[PDB]
Amino acid sequence: QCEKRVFDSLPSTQTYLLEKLKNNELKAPILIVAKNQSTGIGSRGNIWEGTKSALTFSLALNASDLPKDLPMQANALYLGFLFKEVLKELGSQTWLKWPNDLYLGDQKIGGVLVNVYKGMRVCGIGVNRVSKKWACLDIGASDDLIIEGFLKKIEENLFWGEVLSKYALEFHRSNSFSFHNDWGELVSLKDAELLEDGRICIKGKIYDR
Ligand SMILES: Nc1ncnc2c1ncn2[C@@H]1O[C@H](CO[P@@](=O)(OC(=O)CCCC[C@@H]2SC[C@@H]3N[C@@H](O)N[C@@H]32)OP(=O)(O)OP(=O)(O)O)[C@@H](O)[C@H]1O
Repeated sequence: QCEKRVFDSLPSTQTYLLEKLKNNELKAPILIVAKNQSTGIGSRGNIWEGTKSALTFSLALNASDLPKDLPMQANALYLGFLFKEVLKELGSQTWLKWPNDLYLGDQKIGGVLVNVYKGMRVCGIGVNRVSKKWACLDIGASDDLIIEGFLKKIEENLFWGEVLSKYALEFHRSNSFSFHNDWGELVSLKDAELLEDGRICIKGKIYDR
């Protein structure tokens, strides 16, 4: 498998990895783990807060490492769904709320973030393990076990077509919830319908993230 670097603390594994690729100091595939993040990044430049114990890493892939039929807009959905299936095989009840959120019950415990740079895809995943502020993962699997499973699910190289069909079975759970559009405004998923490229339509309007 691919090299892993583990830091006790970084501002952000995503920022670290992106800047190393931009400077041509690393090459995909490579995996970057921070035991603690001090300036984690969510979606839309929101903060992803560090908990007492959290799983936070970023994984750089080459396009060739992903299905040929995977649209760029579906990156977070595809990698997020595989991560969730890794969690489910380890006994977790975690589910994927559209577009890229890891939920337990009806509370967010983690999220997926994909940045694209020169055809390389930088997948950043955070999941709370221990915290008094936020909900946490419902299993005890080591971080190494979760990440190894993740690398293997990616390695199975399933068509995007297959993965979305699995997710389409559970999209409906998202209908009770909402997401933030590009301008930060809450939008209900009640009437949202899934599209074959991972986007949704709500009464004739298409959304992505
Ligand atoms: N610890 C916490 N637990 C629960 N909730 C928390 C929280 N900290 C803040 N919150 C609240 O969660 C909202 C903001 O999260 P978010 O913008 O993005 C994401 O999930 C992407 C996460 C990817 C991080 C990984 S870590 C390893 C890489 N390096 C790093 O730098 N990036 C990646 O999603 P969102 O809330 O806007 O919801 P919708 O998708 O439904 O619109 C907001 O509420 C906030 O208070």
